[PDB]
Amino acid sequence: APITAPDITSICKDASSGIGNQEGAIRTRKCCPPSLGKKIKDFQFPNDVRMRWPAHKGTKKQVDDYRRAIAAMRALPDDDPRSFVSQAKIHCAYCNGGYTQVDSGFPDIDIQIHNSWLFFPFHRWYLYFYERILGSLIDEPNFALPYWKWDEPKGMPISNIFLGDASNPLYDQYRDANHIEDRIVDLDYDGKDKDIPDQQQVACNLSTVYRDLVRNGVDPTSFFGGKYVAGDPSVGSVEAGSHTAVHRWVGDPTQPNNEDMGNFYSAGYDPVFYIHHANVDRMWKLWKELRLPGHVDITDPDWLNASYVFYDENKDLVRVYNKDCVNLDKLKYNFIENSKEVFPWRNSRPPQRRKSAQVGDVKTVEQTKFPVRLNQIFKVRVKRPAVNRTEEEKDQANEVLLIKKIKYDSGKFVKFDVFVNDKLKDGVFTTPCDPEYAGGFAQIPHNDKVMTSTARFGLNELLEDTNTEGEEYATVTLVPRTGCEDLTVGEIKIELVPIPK
Ligand SMILES: [Cu+2]
Ligand SMILES: [Cu+2]
Repeated sequence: APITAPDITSICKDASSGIGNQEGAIRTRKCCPPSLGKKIKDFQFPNDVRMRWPAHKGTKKQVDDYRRAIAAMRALPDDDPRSFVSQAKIHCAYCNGGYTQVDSGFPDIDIQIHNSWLFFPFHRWYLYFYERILGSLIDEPNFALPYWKWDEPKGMPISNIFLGDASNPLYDQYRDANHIEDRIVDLDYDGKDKDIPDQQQVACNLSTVYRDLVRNGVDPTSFFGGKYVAGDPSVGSVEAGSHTAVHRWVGDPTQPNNEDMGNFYSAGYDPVFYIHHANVDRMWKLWKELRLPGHVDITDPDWLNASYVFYDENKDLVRVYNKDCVNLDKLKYNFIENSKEVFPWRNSRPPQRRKSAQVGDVKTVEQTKFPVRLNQIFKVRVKRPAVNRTEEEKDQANEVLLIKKIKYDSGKFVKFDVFVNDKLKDGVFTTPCDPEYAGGFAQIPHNDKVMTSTARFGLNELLEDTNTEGEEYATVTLVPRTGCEDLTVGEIKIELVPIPK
């Protein structure tokens, strides 16, 4: 029973999900696509590779092509599926409950590609057509999108090509003014700017990438997201991590729903949105090229046969499947990489905690009455499935912390941090990217006419970094950051997950 997008031209409705303040909304909620009376045809692969370039190291030609392309797209009539507005509505229609699972036999259930394993493949198809449309608008058959390389220090700030004023096609007034001044991106943003040096921000941005691709991105479930079929799946490490941070970091916090980037329904109206996801799409490639155990593609038929519908460069309706976007070579595009051998985030594992900087009585899961609400710092000891595991055992299965049944009002942005075994003496110098930090759970608004979620955290490296591989219990600390005044956690447990081959 795979998720199947219906006739987006026939069955569609106004966006009513993920919008806290529907009144005084800067962008439209009528995200339905144009009706050209088109028949949905099956997808077919292209022929001869599009090289996507770093937005911060683009040449005059590369930048001019992109600017001229967006300008051409902005020039098209709104009724055109290939227009700037129509393309932005695509994200709104799929992320803010524009369609339903009517094709699966459930017209009362909305389709939501986010917070599931449909996250990566959908946005890949989204960019694929969005990329080919722009290329056709400027008569560039080998046109390629840039990508925001925020995993590299010099590429972390927003590229100046997007800055300027309305004369620039890549400009968007609806961005955070405090963040467009050549300032470094915060890949662990929680709604409030941190008072740290630029050196520290870059160092911890690299750590965030390492945390999302290695520490937490241990298996297909933890990386892509939870299983989602027709009829509260886990959110991926990338999706609920660096990805969400950038959206809230760029979005203008003065606007009602943090438009444009700060919300799904309006994100498409900012040109940087597609360039951000261009690098999120690249995380998928890097995640595999690491060639670490567990870093494999999805093989579940329920995922492979899942499909969406898009307008292509020829205004034709095309149905694409997830099974046909695992190989970039077949889609005929890739990313221009640096000559340097390794990636600066490749070894950005948090430093080992000194025992001399560490020092007790905390309730366990049995002694605690669930569900608990995260209106303050919450601590609890969780029984581990094993202790003193050998290098062979830790290389065969991941010890994963599971925070399940996360209930909360998804009318606004929510985030809380997760610390494990934080027994630091009270005179120690702390940093954002400390070893105790397991990561966080962040969610862009996606409410429906209180949402429930689940998080996953790897402990293989963390327990070693905190000198607690021999301890029977692990002290888990949940720290609310924003929108947790009503958040509720239903279950907490640690389990050994075998690494798939
Ligand atoms: Cu999206
Ligand atoms: Cu996004």
